[PDB]
Amino acid sequence: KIVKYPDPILRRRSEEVTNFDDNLKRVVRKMFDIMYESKGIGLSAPQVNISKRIIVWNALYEKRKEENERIFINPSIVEQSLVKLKLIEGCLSFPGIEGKVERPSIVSISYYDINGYKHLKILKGIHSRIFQHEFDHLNGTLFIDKMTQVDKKKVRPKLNELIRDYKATHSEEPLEHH
Ligand SMILES: [Co+2]
Repeated sequence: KIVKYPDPILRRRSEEVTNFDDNLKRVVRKMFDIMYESKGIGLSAPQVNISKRIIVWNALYEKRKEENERIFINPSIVEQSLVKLKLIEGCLSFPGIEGKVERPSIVSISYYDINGYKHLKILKGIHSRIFQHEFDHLNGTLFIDKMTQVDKKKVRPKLNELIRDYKATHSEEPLEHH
């Protein structure tokens, strides 16, 4: 189940994986599932209601494919370029909400694979973009924290819209409208 703003889980600090077993492969499996089915480019584990530090993505989910899939367990950003850029970013937790965000172009990361083994890699361009989006998710950061002042405003209606919907959870009482 794909979660949405402002579930308060999206704001909790995700925990390190410790057991790199089969269970995990399935959790990761189901993670990709939701992703492909929700027309989304990346996805992190809190985004499907799991407070664990997992990130996955696909540059070309237009045509879902093996090993075109990228997986990162317990990531860490160890250096970032000084060169920044703003691109339009979206989020499967904010449907129909889009804005420009400023992030470093390139990132030096460390992470652990599905099996437990550490890895050092340099991500640039799209991969860099998707990485920092999903990584923010693991620390309780949402891209509306980093959004420009202009786009943050230009999108308040929508954001507020989403808070309504969500309040229709403990809404068996009519004091929450539509
Ligand atoms: Co997101």
